[PDB]
Amino acid sequence: GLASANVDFAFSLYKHLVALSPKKNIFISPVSISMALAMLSLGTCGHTRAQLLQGLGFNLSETEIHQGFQHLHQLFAKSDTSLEMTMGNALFLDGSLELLESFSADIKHYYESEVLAMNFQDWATASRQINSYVKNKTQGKIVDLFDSPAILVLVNYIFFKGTWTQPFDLASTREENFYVDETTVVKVPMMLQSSTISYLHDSELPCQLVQMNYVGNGTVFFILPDKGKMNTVIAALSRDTINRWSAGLTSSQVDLYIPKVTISGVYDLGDVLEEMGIADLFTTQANFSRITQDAQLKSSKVVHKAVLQLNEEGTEAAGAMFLEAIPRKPIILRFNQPFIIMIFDHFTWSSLFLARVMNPV
Ligand SMILES: C[C@]12CCC(=O)C=C1CC[C@@H]1[C@@H]2[C@@H](O)C[C@@]2(C)[C@H]1CC[C@]2(O)C(=O)CO
Repeated sequence: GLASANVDFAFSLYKHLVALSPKKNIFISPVSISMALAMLSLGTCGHTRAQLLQGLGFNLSETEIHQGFQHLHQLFAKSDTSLEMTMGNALFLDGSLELLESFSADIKHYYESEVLAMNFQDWATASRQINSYVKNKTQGKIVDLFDSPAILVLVNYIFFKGTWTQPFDLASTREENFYVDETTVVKVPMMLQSSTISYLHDSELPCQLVQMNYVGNGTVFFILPDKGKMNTVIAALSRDTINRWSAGLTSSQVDLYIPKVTISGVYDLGDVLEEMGIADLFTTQANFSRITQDAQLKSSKVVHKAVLQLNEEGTEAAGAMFLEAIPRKPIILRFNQPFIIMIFDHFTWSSLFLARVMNPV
């Protein structure tokens, strides 16, 4: 099924990226990556198609996959007083190219994708056009997404605004030490609430964790590993671990200290995808025959960018992907050191956002 395959891709992508850049702040939107690459698969055939779908975790009909993302795209459109969420897709195309009927019909039906004309000869204008488009769609959260000129650009964006069901106490906020390294300490606004919170001191892993809900169906896990045990906890991240945590989490009195995190990241997913076995996309042997017949295309660059804001009232997260194609007693829990964030949807089981916070500033 889609829900199982998507979350397994989420953790594997996270793990591989963590290993590739071990000191960087990692904040990603796996569902964004899965939806963008699944939309791409509609334009692939042969060995490239099979390799992409298998890498995404799908047992190779294709219609089941795209109906699944159509389902997600619909449920992820919300605009209320305490909950706001949007998700979308777009295709930027040079005038020299024309999409095949079935491909453009499929991306518009299943992914509600806009197909927008573009002059790749003027890259300054082109990259300005795409950057502003993404900027507006994510409510100004994703700024300056754009690397090298390209005749086709595939885009996906996600914006999320959640409100804590248990908000942090504004008066309780103080500046605390956040210990980045053995030689690095930064000052950060540290939030505090003393509430009945779902808590688990893990006995099978060197970590302690809490679960908090947002107004609606959004939920978040904050995982604090024991000092120097970040990679032992990360390697264990799976469906079986999150299930056991969910079953283990018990209502407890917690003095919960989490910092006011404002982080961003830009990630070239080239090395990550090829580590996961998705390699044909980038080769001069790439099969992109269902996109267009006006040119044989390969992928030149795959980039993801995401931003995270945490405060006393809630969370504001946003993400964007682009693909360029060219011609072929209270328990004190203090998050004052590197920790893990997992934002999920209760309703669909979708991994919305994953984080490894090395430095909240
Ligand atoms: C593994 C699981 C069910 C099987 C599956 O294919 C996908 C997932 C990933 C997300 C998990 C989910 C369930 O376990 C319920 C979880 C933990 C959910 C995230 C939040 C959740 O809904 C709860 O926290 C339950 O209250």
